[PDB]
Amino acid sequence: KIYTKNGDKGQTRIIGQILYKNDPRVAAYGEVDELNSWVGYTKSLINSHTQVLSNELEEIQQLLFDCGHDLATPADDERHSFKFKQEQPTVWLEEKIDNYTQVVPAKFILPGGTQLASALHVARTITKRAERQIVQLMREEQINQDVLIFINRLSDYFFAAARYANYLEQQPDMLYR
Amino acid sequence: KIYTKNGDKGQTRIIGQILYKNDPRVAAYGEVDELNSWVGYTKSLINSHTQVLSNELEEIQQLLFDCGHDLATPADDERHSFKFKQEQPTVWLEEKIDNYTQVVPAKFILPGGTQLASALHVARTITKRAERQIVQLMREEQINQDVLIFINRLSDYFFAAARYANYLEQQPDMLYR
Amino acid sequence: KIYTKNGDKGQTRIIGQILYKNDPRVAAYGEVDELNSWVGYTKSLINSHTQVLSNELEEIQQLLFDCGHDLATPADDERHSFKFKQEQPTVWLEEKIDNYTQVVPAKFILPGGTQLASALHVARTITKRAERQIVQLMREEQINQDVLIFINRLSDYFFAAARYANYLEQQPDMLYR
Ligand SMILES: Nc1ncnc2c1ncn2[C@@H]1O[C@H](COP(=O)(O)OP(=O)(O)OP(=O)(O)O)[C@@H](O)[C@H]1O
Ligand SMILES: Nc1ncnc2c1ncn2[C@@H]1O[C@H](COP(=O)(O)OP(=O)(O)OP(=O)(O)O)[C@@H](O)[C@H]1O
Ligand SMILES: Nc1ncnc2c1ncn2[C@@H]1O[C@H](COP(=O)(O)OP(=O)(O)OP(=O)(O)O)[C@@H](O)[C@H]1O
Ligand SMILES: [Mg+2]
Ligand SMILES: [Mg+2]
Ligand SMILES: [Mg+2]
Ligand SMILES: [Mg+2]
Ligand SMILES: [Mg+2]
Ligand SMILES: [Mg+2]
Repeated sequence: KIYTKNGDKGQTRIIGQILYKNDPRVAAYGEVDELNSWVGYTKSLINSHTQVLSNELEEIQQLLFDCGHDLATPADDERHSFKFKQEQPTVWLEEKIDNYTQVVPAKFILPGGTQLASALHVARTITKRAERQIVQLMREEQINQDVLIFINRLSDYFFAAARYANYLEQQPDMLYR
Repeated sequence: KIYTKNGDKGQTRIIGQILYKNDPRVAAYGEVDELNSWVGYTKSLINSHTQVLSNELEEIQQLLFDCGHDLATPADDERHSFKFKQEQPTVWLEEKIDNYTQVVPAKFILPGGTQLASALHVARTITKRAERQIVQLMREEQINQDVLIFINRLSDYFFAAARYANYLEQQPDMLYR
Repeated sequence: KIYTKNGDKGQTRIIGQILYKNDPRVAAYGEVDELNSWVGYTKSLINSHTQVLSNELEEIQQLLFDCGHDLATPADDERHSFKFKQEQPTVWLEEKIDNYTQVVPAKFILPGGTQLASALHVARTITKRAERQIVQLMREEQINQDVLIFINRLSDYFFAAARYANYLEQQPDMLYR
């Protein structure tokens, strides 16, 4: 049974230590879970016009699992150790950003356009929400700061990705009048 | 007029007592509202392949209204009384979990796949978000603990439901590499 | 480069002043961003049956940019000044509410129905979430109270809009049994 009932009183285990479910840690690992499921949702909207975006989103979902793992791990835990390193993943998001920025037409942009592009804009803001929550934790506990670097860059990726999605289906970006 | 303007100063009534809208109670009843509307959204994605899931999601929406009612009710309120009982509803979610678990192929799963399945994964994480917020309240006030038992089981249902949705449209679950 | 890396340590600038990203202000401007991207998502679901709703949603996105601007502006800032006025925008939402209320069939309604209507119900609850967060800020800092009046009315609009969306595609509202 996937349901243990150990949580019915509002408490839960992390990597290693029973916390309340409103604990800033659980919230951080939790928002990254919501973001990941949203990314999965965004990916399912992919069609024949926007099919190139499929792999990288699948990749980001794997990266996000690692992020949630480390976030669920206390920094002083003797038995359990940070597994996420920001360098390769973040550099990789930076190339896609530069690539998508040069492709698209160079006022402030409002989030919307194609269904996929709008969903990419949604992921941009859910990324930020998870990030605020990761900073709330960082402020009370030691975290893998690598997670924070990557997440920060990730919302930028999403913006870049959104504009590109609009581009792939001949759709102008929504601009603030 | 559905707009009274009584709220324009950031205050609102609950069952019974004027609270601030950022009050942990309002937040709890509020996240359950967001979850319910998300469930409604998920249900609207149902097609001919996934049509069996329609009734139970509609049912969950009724269950969630009862949950939000009790959450909006102070435990010491003389005039107003808890209406949600977890036993029948939660047992019913447990049978669907066991049924969906035995049907599907038995690594950690990443949220995604069909549009409906991904949307079910989204509801799984929104359920948890509302749950964290229900624990935040539980920690300062007396709540219907029955609500918390059900909500906890509900995110488990959603996981089970998501895998099944992927199954109904011949789609393998996304797995952590 | 759209990525400055100035934020990788969890801090960010507002209008004018470096804050933490979990700062109640950033959260307020942030939830309004998420709501706006959600509105954009809702708009992308528009088809031939529901095409009249397109302009007003685009309009709301512009209104929401102004709201986030003012929310990101300290009230005592000498160089920077509130740009959102609730009167015209809010009156305009009130006419659409009265118009949509008279059109639709006059029990409590559960959020769901057509895909667009359900997505409008989602925006109704995301509006409220951003509103709770705007009250959390209002409680510690001076805000443009005009923003709060409009946002409050905006969730009411969304309810009205949702019922209308269901109406435009011959779909009965989901009712609490
Ligand atoms: N409401 C929540 N929000 C975010 N993360 C959670 C929440 N509840 C649990 N988790 C985390 O995700 C993991 C898997 O979730 P699970 O539902 O199994 O937790 P639980 O409530 O403790 O267990 P159970 O549902 O069996 O009682 C948990 O170990 C915990 O770290
Ligand atoms: N921002 C919010 N988030 C979550 N729940 C809310 C919020 N505002 C109100 N509610 C709850 O939902 C009920 C219905 O919402 P409603 O918008 O009518 O509240 P209000 O703001 O007090 O009224 P009005 O919009 O007429 O000024 C309220 O009685 C309150 O309990
Ligand atoms: N996590 C967040 N949630 C909500 N709002 C944010 C967040 N991070 C930044 N903002 C706001 O939106 C603006 C644009 O976002 P941006 O990502 O450029 O911020 P940053 O993290 O400071 O910069 P960078 O990503 O270049 O390091 C910022 O100036 C800030 O006011
Ligand atoms: Mg479980
Ligand atoms: Mg940033
Ligand atoms: Mg109202
Ligand atoms: Mg649980
Ligand atoms: Mg940036
Ligand atoms: Mg209101």
